[PDB]
Amino acid sequence: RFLKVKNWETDVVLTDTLHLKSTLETGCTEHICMGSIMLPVRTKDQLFPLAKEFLDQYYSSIKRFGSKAHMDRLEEVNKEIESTSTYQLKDTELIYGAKHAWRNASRCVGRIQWSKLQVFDARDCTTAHGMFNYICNHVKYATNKGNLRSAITIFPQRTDGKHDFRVWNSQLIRYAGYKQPDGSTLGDPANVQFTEICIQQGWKAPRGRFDVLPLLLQANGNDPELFQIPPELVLEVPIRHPKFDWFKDLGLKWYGLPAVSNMLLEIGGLEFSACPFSGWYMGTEIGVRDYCDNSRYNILEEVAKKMDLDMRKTSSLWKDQALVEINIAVLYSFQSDKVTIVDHHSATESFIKHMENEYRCRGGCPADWVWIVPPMSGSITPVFHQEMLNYRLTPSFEYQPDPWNTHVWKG
Amino acid sequence: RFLKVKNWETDVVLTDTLHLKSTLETGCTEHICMGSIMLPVRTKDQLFPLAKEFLDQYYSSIKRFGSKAHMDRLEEVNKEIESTSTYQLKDTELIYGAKHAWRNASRCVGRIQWSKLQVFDARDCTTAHGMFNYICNHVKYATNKGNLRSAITIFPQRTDGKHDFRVWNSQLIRYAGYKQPDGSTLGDPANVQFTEICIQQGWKAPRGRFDVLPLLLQANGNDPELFQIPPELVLEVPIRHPKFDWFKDLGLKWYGLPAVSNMLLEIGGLEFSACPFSGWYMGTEIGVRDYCDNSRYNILEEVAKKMDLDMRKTSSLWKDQALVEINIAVLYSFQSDKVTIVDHHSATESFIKHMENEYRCRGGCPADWVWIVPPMSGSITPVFHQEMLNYRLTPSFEYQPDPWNTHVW
Ligand code: HEM
Ligand code: HEM
Ligand SMILES: Cc1cc(N)nc(C[C@@H]2CNC[C@@H]2OCCNC[C@H](F)c2cccc(F)c2)c1
Ligand SMILES: Cc1cc(N)nc(C[C@@H]2CNC[C@@H]2OCCNC[C@H](F)c2cccc(F)c2)c1
Ligand SMILES: C[C@H](O)[C@H](O)[C@H]1CNc2nc(N)[nH]c(=O)c2N1
Ligand SMILES: C[C@H](O)[C@H](O)[C@H]1CNc2nc(N)[nH]c(=O)c2N1
Ligand SMILES: [Zn+2]
Repeated sequence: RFLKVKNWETDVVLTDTLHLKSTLETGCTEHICMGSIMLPVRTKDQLFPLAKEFLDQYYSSIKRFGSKAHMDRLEEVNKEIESTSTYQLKDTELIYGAKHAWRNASRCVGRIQWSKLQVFDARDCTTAHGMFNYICNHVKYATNKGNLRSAITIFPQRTDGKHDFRVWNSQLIRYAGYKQPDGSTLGDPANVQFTEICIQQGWKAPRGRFDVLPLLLQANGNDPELFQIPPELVLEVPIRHPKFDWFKDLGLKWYGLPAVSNMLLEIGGLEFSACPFSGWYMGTEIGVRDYCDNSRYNILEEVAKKMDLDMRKTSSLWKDQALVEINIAVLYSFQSDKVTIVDHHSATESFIKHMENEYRCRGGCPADWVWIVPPMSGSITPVFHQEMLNYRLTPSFEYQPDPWNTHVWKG
Repeated sequence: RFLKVKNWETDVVLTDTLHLKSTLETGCTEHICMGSIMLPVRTKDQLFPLAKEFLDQYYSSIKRFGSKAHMDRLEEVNKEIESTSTYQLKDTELIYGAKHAWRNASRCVGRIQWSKLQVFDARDCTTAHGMFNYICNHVKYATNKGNLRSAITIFPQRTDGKHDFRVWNSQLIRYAGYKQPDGSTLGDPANVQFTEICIQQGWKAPRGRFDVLPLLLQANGNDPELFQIPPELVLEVPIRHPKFDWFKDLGLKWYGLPAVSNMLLEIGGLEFSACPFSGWYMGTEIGVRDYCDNSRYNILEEVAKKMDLDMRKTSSLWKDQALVEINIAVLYSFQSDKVTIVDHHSATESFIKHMENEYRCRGGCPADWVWIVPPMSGSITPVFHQEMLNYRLTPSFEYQPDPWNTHVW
């Protein structure tokens, strides 16, 4: 079965055969589409098929499919599963798996970079202190003094689901948020609940607008532990504007390293519940979402006041004017400090080229249009005009619920 | 089977039950989502269930479900289908049907308006000249000297499908497009093909940049014929900027009346293949899409240059800057000439209100996020943060392929 996608700007038509390798469900049925819904313990029985499917993919990719090395590895895994109920990935397999999970991540606009990913194998980690050290090294390697390098650090897999490794932080680097008694928030309203957990865990909060949060790390199903990332490891960029000199006096800054730490990595049926990963920012992430979302730093009004825009009617497009200036500022600031960043025009153009390459060499590229299209200037980016098929390949990254809702506190 | 939608900005969660009445298929499966794909006669016994499903929802709406008068109409329609192979809607049923097709239109951000729709019943029409008359009357009514009113004009229903009424134009009012010896395109590059079909049929093109196209109208499955809309019925707006004096020098204008004319209206299993409808513009349609799309008028480069912005690197956001100014100019010009227009902020805020009314009054509101989120400044509009469920309810508007592909002459 063949599915076609058209680009409405170019009239380029692509053929997808890769969707035929899709296993998991989308959330959609032929009666309902859930494309804009954000969120639409395994047996040996379910595990060997999954291991086999993975090892089969790995071995075809190295062109060893059917080899003796191939057949011996199947049998080896087969026997490990029957005897220990699970199995361990070889290093080569883990690397290929982590890369492919990124490749398969349909909400990620940055995937042209997928084959360049530094994998750190932290499967020998046993404690939170060990996790802390591993994550420091990741941040230092990835930051590279502003010349950012993609990386992922992989902690031990789920066993009985009672001994999970987890990073409680949703990103390794983020700013505290403090709900004030007057109902206003200080710092990042997205992080209020987590900040409150940190405090109750004994964090001494500075109570400023940009306090870097402490890591909260769970090893082996244990209660999580607080660690402060060394400040000298946390690269930050004060935000200023090339034309407007009052921009700097808004007091804004952001961290250079976007590092997702709450996702679950699945390779060959195995589940890595702690697999923090990082690349670099696309500017709209900070300038549109982090700064201008109403429920985030929400700076639109203050920027527009300073700009003396006509604010009495939405139809002056004052919000849109201030939005563009803030985004110019973010890109200018990162560039001036030599911290890696990509603008949304460049990133989407690169994604379209990646997407076409993948169709030619792989028979497809699952993509989620809802997330790929930047949150400003959508239709002046080529991804707006590009039809996409969204489906699920493994290896994969999955959202998992925040651990404070699930953790069995040991005390 | 009962589904929740969350707004991530506000935390308001709504429960959808309306989807369990959905009938048509989406294109999505459990394995593949086609949410971003633009494009994902009836026999006697196909038509009766369709009529019944409609008449049931109609009688329920006027709170006479299961009433003597309900059962009597179901009977009358049954008799009429068995004997005539189709049936005729009562005026009341047609009006309700059309308002509901709009209400069910999951791609449409302006549905807060769905109940205020003037329906022109053109089912007595029989020639193309008649179609032209009807359409000028629609154009003049809806335009209302710039105080726009929503309207639809419904021509006769499909029969054996060898006698369709069709408006060949995709919209009642649009601009011609011609390829040049130089190789670029003059006017709207999206209408090049249609403009060639008009000249083929005898239109003498002014051969300018903003030439209102003629109507090509098809009555009763006949070869289509050409008519010019009276120039004085086409309200156009010169585009200027409130601060950039040079903007007017681009020589840009756009028409005030957006009027879609290639859709198929399906009510109670009957198919109205010529049903032009019109409301009023959200500014982004013109300013973002019509003017800035690369394969449309594609004017970004020229505006950016007149603004003296840094066009050397994508990261200066020159495109983004120019885009906003173009959209300020559309909105300002329409407002100055007192022609109804809505900005994307106000439109999307009204739609959130509409969603909330529909969830509580009707149990849901089908909505296609990919179309509903404006093509600029997406996440500063409230619809970006609103989860939506997309499903197909009937009565409905459905896209039709361009008829020059169908028709034989
Ligand atoms: C190297 C530069 C990269 C860029 C510019 C980039 C860009 C992005 C952006 C803009 C998003 C949407 C983010 C959001 O809106 O919250 C995203 C999502 C995502 N990316 Fe990337 N990405 C990069 C690297 C990576 C890496 C290194 C990985 C994994 C190894 C990754 C995996 C993911 C996943 C799993 C998502 C979905 C996240 C979620 O569901 O919350 N990306 N990417
Ligand atoms: C009253 C002012 C109205 C506003 C502001 C409005 C707004 C819009 C917008 C922005 C779109 C997306 C159009 C595009 O991107 O091409 C749209 C689509 C649509 N609307 Fe409306 N609308 C209005 C009136 C109407 C009326 C009166 C009807 C039917 C009687 C209607 C039915 C539809 C349908 C069927 C679509 C999808 C069309 C397609 O598939 O091309 N709308 N609406
Ligand atoms: C509910 C829910 C589900 C889901 N899958 N995900 C979320 C995180 C949201 C997505 N939108 C904001 C926030 O996630 C913010 C973090 N995203 C950073 C991005 F993925 C990125 C960029 C560059 C490099 C890199 F490694 C990573 C929430
Ligand atoms: C391939 C295809 C499928 C489909 N359903 N539709 C199309 C028309 C495209 C969609 N997007 C731009 C263009 O259609 C432009 C016409 N849109 C006008 C809009 F619906 C509107 C606004 C305000 C009032 C009103 F009555 C109508 C093409
Ligand atoms: C409801 C909707 O799915 C939600 O707001 C999505 C829309 N698109 C997005 N796109 C990206 N990249 N990141 C997001 O958080 C979201 N949020
Ligand atoms: C491929 C994608 O579906 C296509 O470009 C859509 C995206 N969203 C849209 N949204 C609206 N309102 N109108 C459109 O024409 C489109 N085009
Ligand atoms: Zn879908």
